[PDB]
Amino acid sequence: LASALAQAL
Repeated sequence: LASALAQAL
């Protein structure tokens, strides 16, 4: 999940 969100950056 962290990666799924972190893509924003």
